[PDB]
Amino acid sequence: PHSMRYFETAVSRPGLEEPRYISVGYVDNKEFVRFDSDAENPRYEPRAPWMEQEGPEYWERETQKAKGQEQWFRVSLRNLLGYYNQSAGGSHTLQQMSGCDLGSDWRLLRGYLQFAYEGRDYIALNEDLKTWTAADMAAQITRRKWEQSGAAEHYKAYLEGECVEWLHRYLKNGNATLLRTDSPKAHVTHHPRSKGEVTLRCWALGFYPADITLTWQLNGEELTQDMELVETRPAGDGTFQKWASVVVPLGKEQNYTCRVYHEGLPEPLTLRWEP
Amino acid sequence: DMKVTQMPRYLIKRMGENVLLECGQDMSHETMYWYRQDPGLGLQLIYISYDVDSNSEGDIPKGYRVSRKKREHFSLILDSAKTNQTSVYFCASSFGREQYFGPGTRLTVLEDLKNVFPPEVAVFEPSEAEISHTQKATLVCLATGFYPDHVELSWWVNGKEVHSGVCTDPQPLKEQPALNDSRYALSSRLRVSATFWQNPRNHFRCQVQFYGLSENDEWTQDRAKPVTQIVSAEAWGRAD
Amino acid sequence: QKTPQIQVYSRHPPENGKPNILNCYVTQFHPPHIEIQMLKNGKKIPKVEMSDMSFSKDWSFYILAHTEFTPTETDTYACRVKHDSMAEPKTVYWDRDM
Amino acid sequence: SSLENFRAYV
Amino acid sequence: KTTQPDSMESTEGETVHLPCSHATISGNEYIYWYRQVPLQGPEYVTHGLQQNTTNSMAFLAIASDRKSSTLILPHVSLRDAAVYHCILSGGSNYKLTFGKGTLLTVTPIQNPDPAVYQLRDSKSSDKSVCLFTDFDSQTNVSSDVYITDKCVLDMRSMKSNSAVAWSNKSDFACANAFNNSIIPEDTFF
Repeated sequence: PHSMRYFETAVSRPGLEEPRYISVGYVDNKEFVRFDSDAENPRYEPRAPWMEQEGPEYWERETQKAKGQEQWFRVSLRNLLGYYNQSAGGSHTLQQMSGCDLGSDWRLLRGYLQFAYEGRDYIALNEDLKTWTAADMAAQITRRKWEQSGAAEHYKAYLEGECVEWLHRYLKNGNATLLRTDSPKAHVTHHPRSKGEVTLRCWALGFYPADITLTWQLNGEELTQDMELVETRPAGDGTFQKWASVVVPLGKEQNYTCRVYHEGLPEPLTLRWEP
Repeated sequence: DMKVTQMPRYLIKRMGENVLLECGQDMSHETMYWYRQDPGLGLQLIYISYDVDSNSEGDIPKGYRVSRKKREHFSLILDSAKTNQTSVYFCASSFGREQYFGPGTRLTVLEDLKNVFPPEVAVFEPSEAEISHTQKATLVCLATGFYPDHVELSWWVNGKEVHSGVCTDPQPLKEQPALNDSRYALSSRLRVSATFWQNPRNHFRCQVQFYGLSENDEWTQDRAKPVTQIVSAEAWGRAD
Repeated sequence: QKTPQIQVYSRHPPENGKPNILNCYVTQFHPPHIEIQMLKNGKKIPKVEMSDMSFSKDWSFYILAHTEFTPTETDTYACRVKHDSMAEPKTVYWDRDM
Repeated sequence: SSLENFRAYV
Repeated sequence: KTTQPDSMESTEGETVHLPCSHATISGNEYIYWYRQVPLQGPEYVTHGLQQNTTNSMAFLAIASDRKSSTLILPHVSLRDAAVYHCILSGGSNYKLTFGKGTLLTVTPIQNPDPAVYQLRDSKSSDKSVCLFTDFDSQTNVSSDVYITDKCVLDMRSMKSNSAVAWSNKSDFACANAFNNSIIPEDTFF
């Protein structure tokens, strides 16, 4: 339920010599901070409204840690070239996800730490925060290194300690934004294709967050083994939108129902085709 | 397996000159260090290279600059040498665990090379008494008058280097504490079963290598230029 | 490498004659570096903003490309993505019904 | 506050 | 940072304890122990975060809830004499600052047996040299005289202590150093 994440990305680029580091931090699936090297004056910016209050002694704090990460990836990126015998001066990507999950009780539930290289998985910190999982043979090099160097301890001390301690604080303020939501505004549309056949598309606009569900049905019976559904798309206004469709014989429109399920809704939205 | 080495182990140079100390690992550790420690204090960090052209200051950056063009190497530069920059320098490397230090380079920055001297050396035969009192015989070497303390004293029996039953002074003592540039002295003992020294076939040689000046070192003085050399002193066994 | 799943659409229902926003939502693509273009009748639309780079739990990247437009029963808009994983630009034409 | 990776690189 | 006692006495066999008070610890920071024998450069001994690590050589014991720690050195030998440093190294930082640690001296054993012998150089000349030997555990050594600190040598066969002295003056012999002071007074001319 209550989780904090940090997605990091370092991307090598042709001739540029220096990679582009981008650190994005999430709180309950909601971005609240972001760092980017390319920026005019590279540093952490508050991506959320409730972060504006944080003192400068915190922004000069993070950016200094970000600058530190940036170099770590820079070095780690050169090491990989060796492992895979990739040549220098080229585009390669190294990503990292890390954060902590909390249960109903605001004690730590699970810790997260995993690296990826070139899209693929590389090495990950297991659920016990003691051992490592190595994807390909190269990662077994990194693991052996991190084993004999006692790397796990450092990450566990964070996930459990500092990580959690700060998520609480981010929830002492976030619990005034990540609670309010916008509701869907569904409406079926009628489109004709092929002789004696029409597609009925059930739209749903203006909802937040993106998590939602659309259902078609025949005479009341659940239908999904035949429907066409498109992934949730961002409206671009802070809200999202989605729709599903069905192909049905002409003159049989009113037979179908379209129920819409969303968080910020008191009760499912049953819809039908109008004149 | 885990060795770190530094060339010019000993080095003397005149004030104002360009000093260049080197250090290699041949294990391609990402990060390397330059430390110095004077007989007085302890280790202070000069520079730390995280990787090639990534170098950061440290504690005593003033007076030094560094160059990391390969992981394996890491050179320390003194543009204008200074008298007080006459410390001992340690190079190091790490991959994430602990740091792996080198052997140390002894750099003496002299204001005037006329203070430099090779060591006069002599061996002393065992006391007739000790051989009948404790049944053993102790030889004593004495490296006298030399500067600076760039000396390594060794024992050689019949041609073989011997660390068995050998003891050498840790700190060379000053023959005149008052003077600021006090000239040095050193000693070492070699204890051997009395029966052994009673044979005039054995060869006892006390060797002490000096690390002084070299080629490019210009020298005007009338006394032979005090360059790196191996002053020695010998002594044959006595059955008398 | 993963081929970019493209989806062209509008923010508000297409009212041909009334202002709106055309969106180009690219997802499930890798590597990050991607070239996206907005088109009208076969020409590059200028002034086209883009969402800041960000990826999901499966390492795949996603980004939104939007620009102001006004739909007509003649103006056929489209989105064109050039990515490392494709032989050449992927053109996806607009469809008001979808 | 974000994570500050372990000194040991990849 | 850390803090350690300047000195620390010990003897050939005794198991040594080396304190290291270190409150105000980030918990994100480890604790390392380096040993630096005179002449040589610092070399690694052991480290730990919590619990109680250990090596083939020494035992590291971190106090409960940090704030302090202790290094244990089992049946120590002479070669285990040096200056042991206790540094705090952040898990995300390669920098570690050395203090001056703890100078550990390790006294051997074997019964003393003062003697003091006089020797001449093989090139039989005028220069003479006095040799003070076997003054186990007795610091002193209090003009133009030259006296070196006690040098402990471990004869591989059968212990053994010694020190050298001279004064250039080819005339005299043990004239100053050793003068109605310590020792049985009965030397050997």
